[PDB]
Amino acid sequence: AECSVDIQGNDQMQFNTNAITVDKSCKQFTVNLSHPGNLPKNVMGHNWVLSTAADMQGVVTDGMASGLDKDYLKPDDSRVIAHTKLIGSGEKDSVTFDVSKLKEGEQYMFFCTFPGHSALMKGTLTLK
Ligand SMILES: [Zn+2]
Repeated sequence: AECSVDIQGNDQMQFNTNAITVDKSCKQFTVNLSHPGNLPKNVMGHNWVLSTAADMQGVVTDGMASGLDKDYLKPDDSRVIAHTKLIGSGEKDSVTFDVSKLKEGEQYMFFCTFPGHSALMKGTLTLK
């Protein structure tokens, strides 16, 4: 929609989009995450995490190492540009970040860091 996107994470470990475009005129960009379904956070948790395509693996490995209680994200990880909390079904969370944190010609990825989900739950984010 205008400088924002609503995205869903379901019980089959799927996001309903796999490509996000952010227009350079946006001062800010907002992602609104929801989780349709019935499974709880500890079985099917999903968060929306954004980093460069280069940093994603490091973010995923260290996130797995943080624990459920840490939302499977390394606290104050410098490589995460923006992220929601980890949510279960029926829950909701949003994040607004400044678009100046992204630069032209850099590849970005969004993904879920919940153990085992990033292999299937990821997509690209692009500044146009
Ligand atoms: Zn997930």
